[PDB]
Amino acid sequence: SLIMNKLKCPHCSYVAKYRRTLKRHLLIHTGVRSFSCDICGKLFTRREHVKRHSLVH
DNA sequence: TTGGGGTTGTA
DNA sequence: ATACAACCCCA
Ligand SMILES: [Zn+2]
Ligand SMILES: [Zn+2]
Repeated sequence: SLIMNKLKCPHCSYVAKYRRTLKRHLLIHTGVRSFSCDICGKLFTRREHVKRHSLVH
Protein backbone atom coordinates (compact mmCIF):
# COMPACT_ATOMS: atom_id res chain seq x y z
CA SER A 1 0.00 0.00 0.00
CA LEU A 2 0.94 3.68 -0.28
CA ILE A 3 -0.53 4.61 3.10
CA MET A 4 1.99 6.60 5.12
CA ASN A 5 -0.33 7.08 8.12
CA LYS A 6 1.77 6.43 11.22
CA LEU A 7 -1.01 4.21 12.61
CA LYS A 8 -1.04 1.81 9.64
CA CYS A 9 0.10 -1.72 10.47
CA PRO A 10 3.34 -2.51 8.60
CA HIS A 11 2.22 -6.13 8.14
CA CYS A 12 -1.39 -5.81 6.89
CA SER A 13 -3.95 -3.27 5.74
CA TYR A 14 -5.13 -2.44 9.27
CA VAL A 15 -5.00 1.27 10.16
CA ALA A 16 -5.61 2.14 13.81
CA LYS A 17 -7.29 5.21 15.28
CA TYR A 18 -5.34 4.99 18.55
CA ARG A 19 -1.67 4.41 19.22
CA ARG A 20 -2.42 1.82 21.91
CA THR A 21 -4.76 -0.10 19.59
CA LEU A 22 -2.00 -0.35 16.98
CA LYS A 23 0.32 -1.66 19.72
CA ARG A 24 -2.25 -4.29 20.72
CA HIS A 25 -2.81 -5.22 17.07
CA LEU A 26 0.92 -5.74 16.44
CA LEU A 27 0.79 -8.60 18.97
CA ILE A 28 -1.21 -10.63 16.45
CA HIS A 29 1.83 -10.57 14.11
CA THR A 30 3.98 -12.88 16.19
CA GLY A 31 3.87 -16.44 17.42
CA VAL A 32 4.87 -15.46 20.94
CA ARG A 33 1.90 -14.95 23.28
CA SER A 34 2.33 -13.06 26.54
CA PHE A 35 -0.38 -14.67 28.70
CA SER A 36 -1.05 -18.18 29.89
CA CYS A 37 -3.59 -20.16 31.85
CA ASP A 38 -1.88 -21.50 34.96
CA ILE A 39 -4.31 -24.45 35.07
CA CYS A 40 -3.99 -25.89 31.55
CA GLY A 41 -1.03 -24.04 30.01
CA LYS A 42 -2.92 -22.55 27.06
CA LEU A 43 -1.42 -19.35 25.67
CA PHE A 44 -3.32 -16.18 24.79
CA THR A 45 -2.54 -12.93 22.99
CA ARG A 46 -4.55 -10.69 25.37
CA ARG A 47 -4.89 -10.64 29.14
CA GLU A 48 -8.67 -10.41 28.81
CA HIS A 49 -8.57 -13.68 26.86
CA VAL A 50 -7.24 -15.53 29.93
CA LYS A 51 -10.01 -14.07 32.10
CA ARG A 52 -12.68 -15.18 29.63
CA HIS A 53 -10.97 -18.56 29.36
CA SER A 54 -11.07 -19.15 33.12
CA LEU A 55 -14.78 -20.00 32.80
CA VAL A 56 -13.55 -23.32 31.34
CA HIS A 57 -12.14 -24.22 34.76
C1' DT B 1 -15.39 -21.72 23.09
C1' DT B 2 -11.41 -18.24 20.66
C1' DG B 3 -9.20 -14.12 17.63
C1' DG B 4 -9.36 -9.77 16.94
C1' DG B 5 -12.52 -5.80 15.49
C1' DG B 6 -14.71 -1.98 18.50
C1' DT B 7 -14.42 1.84 22.28
C1' DT B 8 -12.22 3.11 26.55
C1' DG B 9 -9.52 4.10 31.49
C1' DT B 10 -5.52 4.78 34.69
C1' DA B 11 -0.89 6.06 35.94
C1' DA C 1 2.89 11.08 24.50
C1' DT C 2 3.52 5.53 26.68
C1' DA C 3 2.89 1.43 29.91
C1' DC C 4 -0.38 -1.22 31.42
C1' DA C 5 -5.22 -2.33 31.76
C1' DA C 6 -11.13 -2.96 30.83
C1' DC C 7 -15.70 -4.97 28.61
C1' DC C 8 -18.46 -5.60 24.32
C1' DC C 9 -19.39 -7.88 20.06
C1' DC C 10 -18.98 -10.39 15.60
C1' DA C 11 -17.08 -14.12 13.05
ZN1 LIG D 1 -1.55 -5.93 10.95
ZN1 LIG E 1 -6.92 -23.21 31.13
